[PDB]
Amino acid sequence: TGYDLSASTFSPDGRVFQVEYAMKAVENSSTAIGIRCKDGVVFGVEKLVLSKLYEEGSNKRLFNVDRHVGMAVAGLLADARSLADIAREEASNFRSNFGYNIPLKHLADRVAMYVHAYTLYSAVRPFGCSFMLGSYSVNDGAQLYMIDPSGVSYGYWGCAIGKARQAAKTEIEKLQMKEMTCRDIVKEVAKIIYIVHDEVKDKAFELELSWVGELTNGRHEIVPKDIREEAEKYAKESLK
Amino acid sequence: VRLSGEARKQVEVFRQNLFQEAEEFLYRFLPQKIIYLNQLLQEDSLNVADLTSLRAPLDIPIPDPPHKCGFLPGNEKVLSLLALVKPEVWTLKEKCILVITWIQHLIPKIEDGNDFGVAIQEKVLERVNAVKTKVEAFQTTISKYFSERGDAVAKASKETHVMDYRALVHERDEAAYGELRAMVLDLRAFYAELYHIISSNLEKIVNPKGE
Amino acid sequence: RLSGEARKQVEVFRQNLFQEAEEFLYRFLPQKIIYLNQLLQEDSLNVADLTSLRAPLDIPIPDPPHKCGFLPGNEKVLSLLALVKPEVWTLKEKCILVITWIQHLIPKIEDGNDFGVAIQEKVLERVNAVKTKVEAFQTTISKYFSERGDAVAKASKETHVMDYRALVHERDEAAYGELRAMVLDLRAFYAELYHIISSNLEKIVNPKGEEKPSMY
Amino acid sequence: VRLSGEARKQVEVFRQNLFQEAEEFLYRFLPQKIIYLNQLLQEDSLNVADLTSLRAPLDIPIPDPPHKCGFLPGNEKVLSLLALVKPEVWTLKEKCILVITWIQHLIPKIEDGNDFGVAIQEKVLERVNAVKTKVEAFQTTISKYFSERGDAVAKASKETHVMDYRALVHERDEAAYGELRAMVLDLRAFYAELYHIISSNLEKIVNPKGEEKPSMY
Amino acid sequence: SYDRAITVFSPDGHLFQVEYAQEAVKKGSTAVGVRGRDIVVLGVEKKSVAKLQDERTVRKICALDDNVCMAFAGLTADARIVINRARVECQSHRLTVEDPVTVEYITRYIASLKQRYTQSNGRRPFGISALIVGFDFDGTPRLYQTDPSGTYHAWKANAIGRGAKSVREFLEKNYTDEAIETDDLTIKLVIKALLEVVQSGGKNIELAVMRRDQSLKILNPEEIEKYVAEIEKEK
Amino acid sequence: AGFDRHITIFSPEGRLYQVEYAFKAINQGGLTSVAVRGKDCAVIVTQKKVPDKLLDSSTVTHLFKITENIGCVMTGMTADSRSQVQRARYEAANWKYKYGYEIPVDMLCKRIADISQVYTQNAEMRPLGCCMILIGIDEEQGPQVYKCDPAGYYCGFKATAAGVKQTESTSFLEKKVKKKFDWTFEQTVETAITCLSTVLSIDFKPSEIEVGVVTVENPKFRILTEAEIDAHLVALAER
Amino acid sequence: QPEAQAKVDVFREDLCTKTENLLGSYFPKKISELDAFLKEPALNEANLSNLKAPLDIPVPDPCGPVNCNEKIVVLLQRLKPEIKDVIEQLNLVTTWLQLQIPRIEDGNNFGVAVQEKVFELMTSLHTKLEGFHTQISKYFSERGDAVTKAAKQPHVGDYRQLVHELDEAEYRDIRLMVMEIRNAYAVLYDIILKNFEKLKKPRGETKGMIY
Amino acid sequence: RGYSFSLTTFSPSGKLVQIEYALAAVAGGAPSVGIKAANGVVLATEKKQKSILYDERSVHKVEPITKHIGLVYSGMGPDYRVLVHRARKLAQQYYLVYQEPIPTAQLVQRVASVMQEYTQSGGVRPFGVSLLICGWNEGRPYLFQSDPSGAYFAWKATAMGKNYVNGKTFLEKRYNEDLELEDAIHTAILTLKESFEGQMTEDNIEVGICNEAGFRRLTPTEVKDYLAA
Amino acid sequence: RRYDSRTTIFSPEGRLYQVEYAMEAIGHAGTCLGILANDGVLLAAERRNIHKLLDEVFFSEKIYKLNEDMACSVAGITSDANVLTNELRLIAQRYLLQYQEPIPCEQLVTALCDIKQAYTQFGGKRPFGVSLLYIGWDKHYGFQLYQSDPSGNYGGWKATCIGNNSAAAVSMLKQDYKEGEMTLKSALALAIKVLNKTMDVSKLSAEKVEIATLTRENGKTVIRVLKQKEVEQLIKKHEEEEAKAEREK
Repeated sequence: TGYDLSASTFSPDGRVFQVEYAMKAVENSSTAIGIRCKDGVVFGVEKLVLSKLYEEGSNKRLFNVDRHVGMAVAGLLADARSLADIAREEASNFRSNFGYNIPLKHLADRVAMYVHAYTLYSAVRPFGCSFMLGSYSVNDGAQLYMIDPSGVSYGYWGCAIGKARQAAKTEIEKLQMKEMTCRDIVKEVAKIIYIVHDEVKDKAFELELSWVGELTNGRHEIVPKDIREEAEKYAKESLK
Repeated sequence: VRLSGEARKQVEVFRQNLFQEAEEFLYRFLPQKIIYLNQLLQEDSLNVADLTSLRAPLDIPIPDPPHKCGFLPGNEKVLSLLALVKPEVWTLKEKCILVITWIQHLIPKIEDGNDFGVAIQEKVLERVNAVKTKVEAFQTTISKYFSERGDAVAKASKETHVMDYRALVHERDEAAYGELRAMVLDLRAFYAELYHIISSNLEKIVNPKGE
Repeated sequence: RLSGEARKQVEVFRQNLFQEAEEFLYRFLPQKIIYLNQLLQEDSLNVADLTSLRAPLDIPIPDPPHKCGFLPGNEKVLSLLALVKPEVWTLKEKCILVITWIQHLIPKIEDGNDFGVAIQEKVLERVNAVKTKVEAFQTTISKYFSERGDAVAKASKETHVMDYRALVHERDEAAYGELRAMVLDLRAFYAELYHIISSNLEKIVNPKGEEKPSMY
Repeated sequence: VRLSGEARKQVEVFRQNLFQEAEEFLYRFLPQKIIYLNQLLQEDSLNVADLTSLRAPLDIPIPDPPHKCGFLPGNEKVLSLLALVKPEVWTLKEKCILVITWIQHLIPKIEDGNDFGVAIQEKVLERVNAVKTKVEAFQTTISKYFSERGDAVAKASKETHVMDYRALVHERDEAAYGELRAMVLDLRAFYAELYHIISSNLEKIVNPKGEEKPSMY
Repeated sequence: SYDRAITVFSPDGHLFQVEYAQEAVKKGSTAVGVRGRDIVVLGVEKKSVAKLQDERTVRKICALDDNVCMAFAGLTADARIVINRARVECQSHRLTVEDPVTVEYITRYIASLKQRYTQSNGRRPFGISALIVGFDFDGTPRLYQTDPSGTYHAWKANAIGRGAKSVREFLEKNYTDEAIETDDLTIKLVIKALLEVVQSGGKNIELAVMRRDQSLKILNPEEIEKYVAEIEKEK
Repeated sequence: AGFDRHITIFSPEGRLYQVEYAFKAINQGGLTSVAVRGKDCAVIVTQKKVPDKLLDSSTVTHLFKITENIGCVMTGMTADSRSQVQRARYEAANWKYKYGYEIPVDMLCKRIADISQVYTQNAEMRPLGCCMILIGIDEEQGPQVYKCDPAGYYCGFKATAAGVKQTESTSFLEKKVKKKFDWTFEQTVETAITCLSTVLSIDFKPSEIEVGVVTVENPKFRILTEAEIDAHLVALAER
Repeated sequence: QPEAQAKVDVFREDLCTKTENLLGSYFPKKISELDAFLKEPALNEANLSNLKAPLDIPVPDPCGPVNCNEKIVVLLQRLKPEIKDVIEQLNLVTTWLQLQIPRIEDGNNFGVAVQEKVFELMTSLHTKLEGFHTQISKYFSERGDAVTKAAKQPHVGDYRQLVHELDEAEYRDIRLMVMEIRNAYAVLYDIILKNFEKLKKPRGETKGMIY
Repeated sequence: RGYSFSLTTFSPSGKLVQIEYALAAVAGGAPSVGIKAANGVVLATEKKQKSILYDERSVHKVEPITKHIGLVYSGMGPDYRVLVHRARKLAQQYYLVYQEPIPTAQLVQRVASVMQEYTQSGGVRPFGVSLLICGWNEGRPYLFQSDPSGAYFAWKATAMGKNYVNGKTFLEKRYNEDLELEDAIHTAILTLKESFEGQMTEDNIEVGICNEAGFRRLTPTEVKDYLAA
Repeated sequence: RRYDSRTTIFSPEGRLYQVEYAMEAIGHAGTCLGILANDGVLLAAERRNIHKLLDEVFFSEKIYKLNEDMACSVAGITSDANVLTNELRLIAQRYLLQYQEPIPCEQLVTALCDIKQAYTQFGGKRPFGVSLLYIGWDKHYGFQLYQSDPSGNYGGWKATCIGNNSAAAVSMLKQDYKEGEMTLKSALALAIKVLNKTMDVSKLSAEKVEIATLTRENGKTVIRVLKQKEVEQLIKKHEEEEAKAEREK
């Protein structure tokens, strides 16, 4: 069956299988989750330490695509870094032309359309990355968006990507994020990541966290290490 | 071709009866056969632990070292197991024929494209034909048991000096018991596999070329 | 370096093959088609109830608890066989002729412009298929006598078994049916040979086609 | 590999003998054989029309309904025709072997491209191997005739009451005559087809890779 | 496998499409060239009149410029394109450097064009080989040959096209300083060489000469008849 | 075969099977949309299915506003739908810029459809696997309903459906127009909801459906609130 | 020569009319007739103990003439004409389809492929039906050989069982053959009816006139 | 084989088979009929709709390129509209350059040139549609056909689409050069009446006429009046 | 296996099979004929389209005028023919604009043949599946007839035929054509003869042929298409002459 070879093609039953094959790419990735609460959005990533040789604070999967928005990625890291460059360019162009910080919904739509361009044409493959975007602005509020390799974009109160998406999603489902505040949400994100991590298959992980919210005055930033250590100790204690 | 009214009625009733029988076989007879074969497997006769127990008595005089043969009956145990299994074998062959013709009638007019449905149909009927040829092989072995045991018993009676023919007769009975038990197991397996394939691919089998 | 004699010899063989092919194609095939149609119309091939062609077997039935006389073959089926057998051999001969004619028409092997050659190979495989079927029919004709002789000999040797007597009668019946089918398919084969050859004649005789403008 | 002068001489002798014999065969022997087989099938014996002329007596005593069988000869017509045919079929098999070896020695060194000439060589090899198998089939069926007829007459003598064995013996003779005339026709056709294919494609057969290139290398 | 694209190398590093174009050259009509001491003679066979065709339209020998001419064996349309391109290059070179083209310069240009078509897929090689003749500024005779591959080589004398192997063997045997001594001897040599491979002598050869400082002259059919008669008589 | 797998090549029967596969891609989504016209109003309804609780229900929508007085509902691939929606908005604004008046619904549908044609004729890109249904009010012609499909066919309609239950839904609607008496706004919305609910067997609740309307009184396309949808739904159940 | 084409065209017109009449009337009628025979009580028997035929062979502590199973013989006698008929009709339609094959041409090979597929199924049916015809012949020989073995060896018990089992197997095979001949008629009618346009007119009358 | 799929590949025996396949696509299209009367030319085609839900006024199969030219098609609907827009644009370019209405022959030449332009490139497919282009110029009627191949022909009367051969035979039986358009419209609806497989009504057909006045699509009431006979 | 695709691959033995397959196409075309005479040159063609419901609105279906001083007849794909004729007319008018003299016949043929060669050589485009005859008068070489093929190769012919039964036409012309002795009337009679021989129709309809003649009168070339009455008279004269030749035997 030559239908799956290219994305220009359609299956006889109406399915573009290259895109689904690209969606299978992110499942290879280690998990990443983002939770939205009243104050803001918290992101977390389970960054597996492949070797002791690799420096800490390397292979970062949490990027800052503008001062007021952050990006968390799962799937091919090369494609993800390129998509982050695209998103940064889109945000800068929006600021330059329209004179203010890009709305997250619009940014998600533009990067999603850029992604969707690739599924159509035969010359170029779909992206191999699924990524989450999150921002807080006093006008818009807390917003969390996820973009699949297809270019589908939606807003999620809580979201997970990667290998352990389903388990992470049920754990997130039993949380009541809407009432909660960010400084608790970091602890619960750590708990969920420690739960879904598989010690047997994955040797070790270093929890990589970020948030954006009013506590930052609407700037996405990496967690202060004291708060990281507190959340990690809480997660280890709860794990039992 | 000009279609007579009676001819149209005849073809329509055949198609109707075939499709009705296909639904009936798939949804009513087939699970009933699966449970029947389950309980038949659970029966004690078909799960005899010690195959030396069903070793039949072969009464032919040992020749005195340097008179006549009485009637030698066949092994009642394997004969009873044959009486049980053989109807199931021929029944599966018949139902396989029904499924094959049902699928073939569902095959649509040949057209250039949208052929994945007909590909699925061809795959399913290929598996069904494979099941049928295995079933025919079971029938061949069932026929072979009698002729082989008769040849072995006749050879032992004709040549009483050679004991290996008597050992061979006992081996034929043991192998027959094993083969018949395997036949019951794989008959159940074939019934279940037919249900699985047809139920899984039913939408394309009944409606291959889209709408 | 062909001798004049050698060149003349191969030339006459090629020309005779071509003339024989044309004669067969345009005269022999229609005549044999109508003749085989007449045979099918004939009552001998059109026997309805095969109990009629059943022939008596005079092996003595054994009494419940001496030598069988000359037991004849079935006159009807052996006469029908006498009718059909020459036609089968004739068709095999003519199909061999068609094969030879096509092979002589096959051109020098060259890359490209191979569609005519492909047509030639396709008609060649079809005629080879009918060759296979007619030689198979010859083998069936030959085996009938041997199997019926074995059957009647067995029936004589074991008078108690009547399954062998039924087998003799059944062999006669199957032979009659097979002979009618043989005549029918001989007609069909002649017609199919004519159809393929006549339809694809232009490419068969001239595969590569007319000489081109010669870009060189 | 290191070769002695004597070794090179022996190999070159085999090569030149094969080449000259192939040339002589296809140019001279093939036309002669074509006409010989043609006139042979034109001979009246091969064109016997009434097959009952061919059937020969089997002196099996018919059993009267309620002593021994004399020497039962082979069919003189069929055995004479076989005596004619057998040299031809064995000769054709020999010549096809020669053609096979000639083409195979002409096969060049294996190479990545310009393989169209060797493809032609392979195609003509396919054809000559096909006719080789066909003539082997002829060679086995001629023996099958004798074995089958002997078994048939033995059966007829053993079981006199069965007349089907007698009819079978006659039928074996008739089928043998038909097979023989088809055989000589096929032998002539094979000689002619060999001539045609080899003559048509001789240039690529003898020189598959072709003339030397300008050598851009 | 490796013969369908010009770009792809084969195992053992053979580019086979260019070889196939070099084979295409062999199909063409024969051409022969010889360097006399004061003459360069270029001879080409003529396929056939066909009796309803005008001979003037078909001419294998052509003059690129006053001092250079070529003959070709291979695809006629490709030859026409290459001839036109070389002619415009000749006039452009005269425009650029105020000097007449050298024979090696024009054969280099033609070779570079053929090479340019070989290197890139989406273009097929020019299926021609050419024999370029001219007299340089010093007055030395020059004969060069080109092929679809794009290599060029000077030849004292050469042939291209069908029967090139046979006629060049004959020419390797026959050619010597003695034969080049006379202009008539050079013309007779090339005529005999073409006679080695041609159906008929006078009818089927078109021949031309270039002298030291004269334009190309296509010899008249009567002159060719006289020369073949002289050649025929001597035998 | 091989006559599929490229849009350009024609079948031996001249059918272009690839676009026909793009039509199947619409049904692969498992959602249905219905549009029915009225004397003074046009409505679009479609299923709204939220796979996960975590998804923000506000963000997921198949109803988009091409311009102030035109609305669309997309059925098929979500990404291709959003892209076609963006192209439609660009076409509408560019029409206003060039020609000085709001684009007609028919011309918008025609522009989008001929774009789909350039997709189904050029090799490298694929037809967008989505279907559009546009509703608006034209002063001359009153309400309008139109549909684009992946092929480039753009015909207007009295009522239509798209998605998996298209044949059942158009069978239902065909009966209702045949017994034509009228359609006021309430009856229009009721007909749409009854069609969708009957063909799906859903017996909807307000969250499960999203409805958008245009009316000659209020020409602007508006997406009704859950309260308005429940108001219409309860009226259906009561009678 | 046009006279040869005239005669062959007369033959092909007769074939076309015969095949059209075959599909119109004979195939539906035969489907009806064969399902009627299938539902007849004789073909479906509850207990094969009734099917069992006596062996008058003596049993040990020259035999009277043993007889064929009259049940099997009557069933075979009604079956064999059906096999001959279906083979004849299959040969007719096969020849018709072969004659309709167009001149070989580079383009528009669709329609030739349709004929190829239908020809493939016709070939498969031919193979299976010829197998049935062979089976009917070999049944008598097998039963005869078994009873002769029993007579030679009265003591051997299972040769009696071999004879009885051959009879039962032939009965079940007879009913399966009736089923398969019915389904063969039906599937041939279905395929040819669905694809008749391309089968009769593969290339199509359309002429583009690009030239 | 490979000849089947490629559009820039001559098959053996020299056939551009993808174009023949496009003509097969045309043949599947709905019937269309064109009859050139002495005083006019009628274009007619069936506009059979899948359901009552379809609004007939929304789209038309018969379109005017200019005041005095109009055309009808059989084949692919989208391709028809691509070329109808291009035809209108070409006619307006002619009017800008020469300030005269374009002749029908010139317009069919230009649109056929476009259709040929598409066939050459591999990246594109041929237009799977054929047209009947009718016009009145220089006090004379015209009827033309333009195929997917890029070729054009001039027909007194012809039919395209389903059963086009049978329709053409019916026409050549019924055609008389002396016919006025009042009769010719009747003959055209009869030619379509051969091939509907349904009860034709005012909605199910679309018909247009050209004359000294120019092209027009006669209304549903008009075609009802003509259908009444 | 397959070295016949993409028109840019030399097959082993060095043959471009796409152009040969294109040359195969012209053989299907309606026969076209051209004969050269001392006083003029003519083009005659068989109107293969003989459908009853076709209108002869145009100047000619096969014959095209490229310039004041020359014309052409085309056999092959009609769309490629239209393209080539448009290119020819543009080339001629470009030469007239540049040099203010009429295009030489050989130069125009050579230019179009260069185009046709170019389409062979580059990958994407197919070769032009067309062969067309050119007739013209030029001051340098007088009356001239030229033929071209899909390969881009051209030649000058005294008389030639392209299309269906071109071999039969050429065989008939070889014996009949008298070098240096033809006049336009005799050439017209020869054209009718060879057309009757080649064309399958027993009687040349005089609506199934189109004949055009090129002559120089009063220092200006005139390209004229013989009207139906003229060709009717020609076929009547040929039928009478052939019958009288028959009657004598």
